[PDB]
Amino acid sequence: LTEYRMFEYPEETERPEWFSKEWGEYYEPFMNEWNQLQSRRLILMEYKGQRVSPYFVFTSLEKELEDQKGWLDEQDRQLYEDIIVNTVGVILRNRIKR
Amino acid sequence: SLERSQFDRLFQAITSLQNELENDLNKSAEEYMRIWEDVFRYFQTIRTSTADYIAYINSEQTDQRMQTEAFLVYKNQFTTYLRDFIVSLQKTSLQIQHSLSELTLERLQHFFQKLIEHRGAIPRLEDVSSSTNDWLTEYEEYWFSLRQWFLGSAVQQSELDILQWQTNEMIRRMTRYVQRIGERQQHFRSRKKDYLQLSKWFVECRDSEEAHKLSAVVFGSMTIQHLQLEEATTENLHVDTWDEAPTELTIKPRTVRYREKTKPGSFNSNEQKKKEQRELYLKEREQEKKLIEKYMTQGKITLSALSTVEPFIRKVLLSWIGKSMAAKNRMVKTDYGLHVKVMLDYEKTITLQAEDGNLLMPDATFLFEETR
Amino acid sequence: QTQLFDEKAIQGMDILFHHYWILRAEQPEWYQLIREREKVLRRYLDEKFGLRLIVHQHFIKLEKIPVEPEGWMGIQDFQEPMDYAIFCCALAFLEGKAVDEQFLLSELCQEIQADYPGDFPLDWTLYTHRKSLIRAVKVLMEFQLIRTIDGDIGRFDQNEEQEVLYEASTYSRYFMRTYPDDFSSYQHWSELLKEDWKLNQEDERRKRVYRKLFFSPGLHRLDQQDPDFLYIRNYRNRLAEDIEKHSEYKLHVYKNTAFLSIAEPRQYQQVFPNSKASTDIILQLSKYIHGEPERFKANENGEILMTEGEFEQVVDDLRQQFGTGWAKYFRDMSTKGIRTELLRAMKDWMMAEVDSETSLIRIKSLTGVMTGEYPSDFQTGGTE
Repeated sequence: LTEYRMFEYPEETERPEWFSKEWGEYYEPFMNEWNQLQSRRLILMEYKGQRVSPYFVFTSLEKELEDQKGWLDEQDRQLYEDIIVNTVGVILRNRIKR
Repeated sequence: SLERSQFDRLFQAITSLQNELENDLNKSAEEYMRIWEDVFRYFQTIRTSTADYIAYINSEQTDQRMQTEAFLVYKNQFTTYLRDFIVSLQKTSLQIQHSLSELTLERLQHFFQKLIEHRGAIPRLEDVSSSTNDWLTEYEEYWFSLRQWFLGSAVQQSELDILQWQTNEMIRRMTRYVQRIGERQQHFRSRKKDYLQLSKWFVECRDSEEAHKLSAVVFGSMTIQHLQLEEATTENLHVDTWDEAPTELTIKPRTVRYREKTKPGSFNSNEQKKKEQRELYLKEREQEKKLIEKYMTQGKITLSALSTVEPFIRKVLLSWIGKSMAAKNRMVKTDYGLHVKVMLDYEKTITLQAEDGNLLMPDATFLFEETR
Repeated sequence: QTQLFDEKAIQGMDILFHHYWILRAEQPEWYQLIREREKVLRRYLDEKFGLRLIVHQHFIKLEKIPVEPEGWMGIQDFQEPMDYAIFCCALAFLEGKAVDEQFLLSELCQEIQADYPGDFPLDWTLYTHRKSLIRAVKVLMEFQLIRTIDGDIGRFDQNEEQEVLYEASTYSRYFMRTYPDDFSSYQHWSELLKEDWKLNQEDERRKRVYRKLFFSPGLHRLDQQDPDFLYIRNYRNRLAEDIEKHSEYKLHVYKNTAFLSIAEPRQYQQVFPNSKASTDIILQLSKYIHGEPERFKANENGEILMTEGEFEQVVDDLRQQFGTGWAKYFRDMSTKGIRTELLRAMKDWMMAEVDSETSLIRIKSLTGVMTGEYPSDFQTGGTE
């Protein structure tokens, strides 16, 4: 995915000021726990000028691949190749004959 | 939606026509009229089909429809056209073209006359004042139109060929447009910030030279330059260019006072040079011919007889001796118009003397033929 | 069955160098020729130069990044920095347009005006600004970045109300190469070079010498111990043999300069001498310098040092002797103007430098390679 130029950055919440009003031993572990867990990760991806989350890019690629895969069915590929190859075959027949 | 049997029907009609023409007009006129009717009904059907299909392919509807999903609708309609119409054209056109190559007007005019018989049999109440010859000409022009449609002509590409080539061109166009849709969808990773940064950089440039330097660094040099010189004149790593011998050029002064040309230039018509050269060359030829003649004895030269010889004659004789052995007939030719035959005896110590050196070689005799 | 560098490969290399890029839609012969040898070209360019050859479906491009940028390299149709700024802004605008999208000239002018990053706003009521925009659009159209739906831009010079309908062509996407980091983190163009050569640490010296030789008209000895020139001196023979093998050029080496000459320049190439009149005076000045070795004794580095006054005196002497044969353009112009024009010309060819501080003129040894004179019969004619 490097073309999308991913990049992550942790989102954090300011320590509530009321943490200062010391409570004692029994509560210190919970304050430490909150300090540890409050940090969370985000991912952002540049996609057609917007900076969007992976969900949006996944949906966009789903839609595109669903549409794009429908453009050129294999049978039509074979038909076009055959129709051009037929005129080339006629040219070869005429040159061999000449 | 076209019928895949179009060309099959036309081919069957032409097949029956071939079958009857092989029987050589030994049947009734009604059969001939029915055969012609089937043939040209089907051919006009195909003609309408190709007109409509080529209009569809060329359609500006397609040209504006490229810019949307509607092109997909156009793609489906076009692939249906190819699958029903052109595939039959390809499968049946070869045999049709062959049959039409067989059947010219010559193989048909009696059949035309019997068609005319049946036409007279029809109680046409129309404005039928056109002579029987007019009916003949109508049928002939119709059949010539068919022959041109398939086989074409030595001066024009057939209708079949033009149709096929336009079809191939359109197929390439449509596939390339699908490629373009892929390109449009994929690449979008805009660089706008880079370009605006670059404009900011450029505006900071003081003068043109700085801006050009920056452009070279950013986009890359748009070209390269070099000095023109006819030869690697120098080889000395230790001498500064000033102290070395320079390369001298002839600057054309930029005044008509001397010369300046844009329209076609003139030449010298140097006939006097050519006259002098011709006369000198022919004089040399004549003098060499005489030097050869100087030693002629009763129409031949025998080396042993020669006392002292011009070095040039020695070289000419050696040339003749060498050339003679190459040709099995031992005949030789000379620029003097003299055929020369060379016979060699090789048991001899004979000296051919001149101002320089005494050449010992095997004796020879030289006959000269009558160039008359 | 293996490929070899042959006439086709040499021709392809020259075509790659002397153009910015080759377009399939317009140069099908050249595109086909280049592609067939593209394997050998890629190998050779990577090994010796280090340039990245970009081969694509629609175009082929050689990212000619110079060793040290020089004035002549830049887009020549442009004459002021503002032209470059408008060009870059126009590109930025085209990034906002989808392929084959059509926009009016007024929209492009408006967007350029809005984005234009200078402190001083871009204004269309002026003549000079409109002329700058027309030059920018002409260079854009030259690279087929934008196609023209019928109209006329030249009228924009004298009619600001002019209008045109333009079409963004696909090539706009690929025009500008890619940059190492988030390019915005850089602060000056010089930082770009330090990157582009961070990828070529392997045998940086050979690639350096080859790039200088092939790109620049000449390669001047920086000082007595210039490493590039020392390299060339050490491998003169094999360098010459390789260059002769792989291209039309033939190497020359002197005490203070080295350059590649070309014997039979094809149509599309640029070379010295050429038609422009300023070259004539350059050749005459070269001859005049040859004629007074004691007065213009070159210093050890091969430079000849002259002040603006001394140069103007030399130009006056030339106008006296050969001025009768100069083009009427110079014959009618004062000495200082001729000095400025001649010095611009000689700058383009790296013949000389204008010292930044002292305004001292340095005429480089490359000038002495060639000398020119009028035919003796005219010179005697000039006496009459």
